[PDB]
Amino acid sequence: KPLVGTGMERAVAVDSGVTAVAKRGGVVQYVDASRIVIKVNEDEMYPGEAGIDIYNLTKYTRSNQNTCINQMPCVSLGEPVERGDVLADGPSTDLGELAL
Amino acid sequence: TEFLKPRLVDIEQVSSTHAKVTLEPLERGFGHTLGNALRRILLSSMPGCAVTEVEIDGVLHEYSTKEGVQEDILEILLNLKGLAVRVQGKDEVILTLNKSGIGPVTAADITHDGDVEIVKPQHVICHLTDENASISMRIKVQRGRGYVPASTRIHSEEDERPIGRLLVDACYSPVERIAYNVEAARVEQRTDLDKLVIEMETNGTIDPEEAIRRAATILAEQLEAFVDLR
Amino acid sequence: SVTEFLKPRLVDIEQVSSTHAKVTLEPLERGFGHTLGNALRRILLSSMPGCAVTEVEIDGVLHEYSTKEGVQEDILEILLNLKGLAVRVQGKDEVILTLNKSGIGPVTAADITHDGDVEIVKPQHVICHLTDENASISMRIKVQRGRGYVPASTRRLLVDACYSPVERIAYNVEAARVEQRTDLDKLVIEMETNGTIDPEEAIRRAATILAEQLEAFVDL
Amino acid sequence: ILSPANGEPIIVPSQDVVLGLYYMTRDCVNAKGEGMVLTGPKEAERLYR
Amino acid sequence: EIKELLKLGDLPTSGQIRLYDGRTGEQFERPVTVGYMYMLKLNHLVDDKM
Repeated sequence: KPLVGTGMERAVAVDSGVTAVAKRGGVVQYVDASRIVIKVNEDEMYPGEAGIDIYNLTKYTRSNQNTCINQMPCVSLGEPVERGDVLADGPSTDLGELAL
Repeated sequence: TEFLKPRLVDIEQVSSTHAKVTLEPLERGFGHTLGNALRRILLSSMPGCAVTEVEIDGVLHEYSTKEGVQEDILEILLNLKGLAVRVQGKDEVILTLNKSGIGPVTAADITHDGDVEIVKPQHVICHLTDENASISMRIKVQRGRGYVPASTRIHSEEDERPIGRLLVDACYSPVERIAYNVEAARVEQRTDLDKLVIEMETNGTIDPEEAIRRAATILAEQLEAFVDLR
Repeated sequence: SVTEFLKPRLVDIEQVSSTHAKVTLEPLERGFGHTLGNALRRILLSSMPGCAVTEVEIDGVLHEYSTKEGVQEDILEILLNLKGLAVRVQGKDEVILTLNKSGIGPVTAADITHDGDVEIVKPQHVICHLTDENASISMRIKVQRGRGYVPASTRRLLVDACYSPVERIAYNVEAARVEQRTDLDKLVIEMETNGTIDPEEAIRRAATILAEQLEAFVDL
Repeated sequence: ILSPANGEPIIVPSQDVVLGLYYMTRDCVNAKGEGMVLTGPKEAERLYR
Repeated sequence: EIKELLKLGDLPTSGQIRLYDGRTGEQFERPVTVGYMYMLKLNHLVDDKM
């Protein structure tokens, strides 16, 4: 992260596509180095067979300038997350902050 | 003329890491000379021990992700760069590691090889997050003197490898920072004598007494090359 | 192979004058140029044993800002000439010398009375000039053992004292090569003494001083 | 050394050397060792070190 | 406000610290400015040009 930054890097790092954002709020149920499985809160379940969510993070692969796009988890196991919050730090991000 | 010689007084240690060592008798000018000379020699070249090669069961190449493990393999290598290991009688030791269960794999979980001891047993490596998770690796700790990157050793081998090895560049320097001061010494009927205070922070591997004696041994060898001039 | 290092295999001692010298050393470990250069530089400046002149008194004048007839120089000029008077002294600690001459011409260094063990190294050093045959100069000067360089402000006329027999040292660190290693230091000492000693011996005396400083830590 | 467009040296010392030489050769009316006396330039160097 | 935040820590107000020298061990005479600046690395790498 940068020490001296304007109050803007969170909206830039979220509103782009390089990070993964939880669509519904709930409890972290499984985190590997590759993927994140989230149990959904029961208030946010439409009543027909909602269940869980699965995010498959993108691993080491090619970008157009031959740099290495990467994703990593930033939540711990059994931790609560909320709708609209970050889960996967992409490239040059840090906890939902743009960090070049 | 008829000048004094230093001695070695009061090795205080504030913590496990950092000490300050005091040299009580000094002449007028020699405080800064010995302070800067020992600061340079201790920062540059000391015997250290660090991790060179890592082999993990079930990982072909680095840039992969073992299942169950929270970090990548790359972050496990960047964690094992920072491992404080004192080797007492050898030059290369193959430590092992085996762990299962949910929890952090801590460096205390290394199978105790005996003569090798671990300075800091609270250092984290990875975090296993599953019942059916099991990390099992073989770590190579080697003794060296400077700073050697990966590719120099890569083209120094040139002959063969198996695939599962990962090379990790070493960091053979046990000290981290050194600051010295020169203060007014107190020897009877005399006011123009000085005193060194050397404050050094290491990684916990090496005793400060041995450090100062070995630095003075190196400087003595260089000036023994000087004295016999032509 | 941890403990051993590269020890130097030197090239030359190129000397220009009988008191000018240049010494080269190669190769040294990467970063051992400046430690040895700084150590020898700071020892040869700040602390050497040497004999120099501390005080002078003129029989005619007992004040600094004054004058005397017959002298094309001044009292200030003749004190600056008496700083650079280079003398070696045998086992005494300090001793007075007297100077006395009448006549016209350059009063030089060999004019001074011999006084036994006291030996002047430069008998052609020009002290003052007398222009009148009636004018005659006579003075008292004190040589004294000392340990470096002392200004007059921390100090019968007070003279600056230059005990240290060096006059110039400057060191350089430049690239040198062992065929597979990339960068090793190469050290160049350049040095001027005053003439009380040849320049080669001053280096080995300073190195002897620093090894005897480390004597209480070499022991393993 | 001289330029073909006009007879002026093209080896003018640039910005950083200018700052160094300008900082060396100045004066200030009260400092260490003011008003003493010297033998050569090399004794002035030995006083600076 | 930068002055007061530097006053909350034990740092000097002027933003200038005495700095020593690695080679000689002497002192740099005037105080210099030290701080933490955030820097980038651009992709004009030398092993795409030589």
